[PDB]
Amino acid sequence: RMSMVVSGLTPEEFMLVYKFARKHHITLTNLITEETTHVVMKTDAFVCERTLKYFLGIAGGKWVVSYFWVTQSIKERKMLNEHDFEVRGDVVNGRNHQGPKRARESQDRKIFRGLEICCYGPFTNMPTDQLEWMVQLCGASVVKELSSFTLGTGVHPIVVVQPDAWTGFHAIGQMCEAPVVTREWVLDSVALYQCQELDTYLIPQIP
Ligand code: NI
Repeated sequence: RMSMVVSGLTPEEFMLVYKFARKHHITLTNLITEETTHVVMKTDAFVCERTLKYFLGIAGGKWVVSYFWVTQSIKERKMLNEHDFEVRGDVVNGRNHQGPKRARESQDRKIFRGLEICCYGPFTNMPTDQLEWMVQLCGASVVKELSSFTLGTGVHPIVVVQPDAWTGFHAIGQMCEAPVVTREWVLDSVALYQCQELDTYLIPQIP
C-alpha cells in the first residue's frame, strides 16, 4: 500500500503532508518500518540532508521523495509520479547521483552481498541496532562479537567503528582477522547504494 514517514519538515509542512494523506488514504506514520513505502524528504530544489530515515529508506529500496511531490500534488489536486520527484543526493553526493534509484532498482544484487559485519564499540547520532538493521537491509549478515565471525572461507568479515564515540581502538586487528573500517564506510555506501572500496575508510591496526 502507501505508507509514509517524513524527514526535515516543520509542523506546518507536516500538516500539508497530513492533508495530502487524507485526500489519498495514504498512511502517515512517525517511525520508519518495513511496511513504510515512502520517505518524504525536505529538499532544496532534490538534494536533502542525510538522515537516518534517508538511510533506512535507500536501504530498504523505498520511494525516497522530495517534499515537492506533496505540495505539487496538492497544487494540482492529484497524486503525481514518485518517479518525477525522487531525491538524488545530499553531501555524499550532490544533486545528480541517483542513490535512492540504484537502490530502488537493485534488490536482487544488494551492496552488502555476502558480508559479515560487526558494528563495534559505541556510536553516536544513530543507535547501533538501527545501523545493524540498515546493514542487513543492504544484504549483510550481522555479528555481535568480534569472536563470532564465521570461520567459513565462504564469507568476508568487516569491523565497523565510529572512532569518535570512543575515548574502539587501532588494536581491533589484534583481536581478529577482519578489516576495520569507519562508519562512513557503511553510510557513504548506503547513500550511493554502492559498496564502497574500503581503502579510504580503513583504520590503522597496531601489530
Ligand atoms: Ni573475496
